[PDB]
Amino acid sequence: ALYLTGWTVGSDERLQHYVDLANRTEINAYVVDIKDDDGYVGYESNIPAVREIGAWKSKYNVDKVLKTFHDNNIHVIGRLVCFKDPVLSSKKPELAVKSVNGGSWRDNHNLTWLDPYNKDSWPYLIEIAKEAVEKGFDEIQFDYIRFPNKSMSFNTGGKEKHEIINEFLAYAREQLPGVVLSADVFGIIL
Amino acid sequence: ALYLTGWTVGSDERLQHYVDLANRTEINAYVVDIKDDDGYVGYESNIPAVREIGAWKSKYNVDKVLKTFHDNNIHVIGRLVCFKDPVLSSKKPELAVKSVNGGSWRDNHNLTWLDPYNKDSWPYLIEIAKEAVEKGFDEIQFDYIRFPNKSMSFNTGGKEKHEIINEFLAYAREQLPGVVLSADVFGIIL
Repeated sequence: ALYLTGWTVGSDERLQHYVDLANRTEINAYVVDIKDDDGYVGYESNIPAVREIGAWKSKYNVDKVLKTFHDNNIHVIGRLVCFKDPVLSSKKPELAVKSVNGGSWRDNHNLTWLDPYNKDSWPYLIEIAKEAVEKGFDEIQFDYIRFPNKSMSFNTGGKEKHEIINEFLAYAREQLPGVVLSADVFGIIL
Repeated sequence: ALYLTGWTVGSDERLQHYVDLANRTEINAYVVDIKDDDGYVGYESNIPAVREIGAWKSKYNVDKVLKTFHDNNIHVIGRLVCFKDPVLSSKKPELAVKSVNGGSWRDNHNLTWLDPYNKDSWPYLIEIAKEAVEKGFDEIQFDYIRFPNKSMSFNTGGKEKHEIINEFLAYAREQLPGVVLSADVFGIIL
C-alpha cells in the first residue's frame, strides 16, 4: 500500500500513525526498508560482514516495528536494495563496478556501485535477507537488481547483463527456501 | 499501491472514497483491473477479437475513472491477467491447455487456462494492453504469467516453462515501447 523508510518506522509517533491508518482503512500491508540505497541495514545487524564494515544504522528497532505491525494483522514486506550499494562497494572495492580508466567507477553523485558479475557480493546480500526473515519480515522485495546507467568495464564470464541478474535471483531463490520473494522482471527485461 | 477491482471503481461512491483516501494520505497510486481472472476486460473494449467472443463487461467507465484519478494526481496501474483466462481458452479452444487424456485441461474449479506455449494468444493479450495504454493507464502490471499448478499436455518446441514465459515478456516489451511495464519475477523463478 505504502512504502515506509526505516527512519519513518523508527518514530513512535509515525509508527502509531501507520498502524491507525491500516486499522481504519483497506491498507493491510506496508513495504519497510531493510537496506535502502544508502547501503546501510536500517536496524542493528548481527551479521559479521555487516558489522565489520559498519553497514548498519539504528534507523529503527526491528523487533518492536515487526511486533507492532503483526499485532495489528499488517503484512510487512522488507525492501532490500541490491547492487546500488555505495557502502559495501567502497569498503570492499574489489566488489565495485570498475572504470575503463582503472579503479572504481563513480556515478554522477560520486557513488560506487556493486558489480553484479562479482559473485562474492551475493552471499552478503542474501545473508541480509536471511536475517530479515529470521527477525520476522513476511516477504523480501529485491530492488536495484541492475547495473548502473561507455566508461564501465566488466569481466562477464560470457554472460549477458540480464543472464547474470537472473543467476543472482536463482541464487536468492535457492538460498531462501520457503520465503516469499518478489522483484520486478522489467528491471531485468529492458 | 492498493488493489481495486473494476466493480469497485465502477461505483461512484467507492471511486470518490478512494480519491478522498489518496488526497488525505500518503497513497498516490492504485492498481485497477483491466482484465481480472474471470477473463473479461472490465470496460467496454473496441478490440475486434475481444468483442467477437464477448470478453468484456461494463464493470466501470474507464475514461471517467482514469480522468478522476488523474485530476487528483493518482498514478493508475492497470492489472492485466495473462494466462488464467477461462473465456479466451474456452471460446477459442485451440489456445487452451490440453489434457493428457483428452480435450482441454480443467483446474479444480472447472476452468480452462491459456497455454503459454501457444503464441497465438500473445497478440490478444498485448492488444488489450495497448488499448489500456491508449485509454490512459500509467503502467501495465502483468499477473498470472505462469502455467497452472501429471495431467497437462504441451508441445514445448524444446523450450522450458520459464523460457517460454520470458519469451512472452520479451514480446510484450517489444510490442509496448515506452510503456511502464511491471511483473513479478518470482512468479517465474521457482
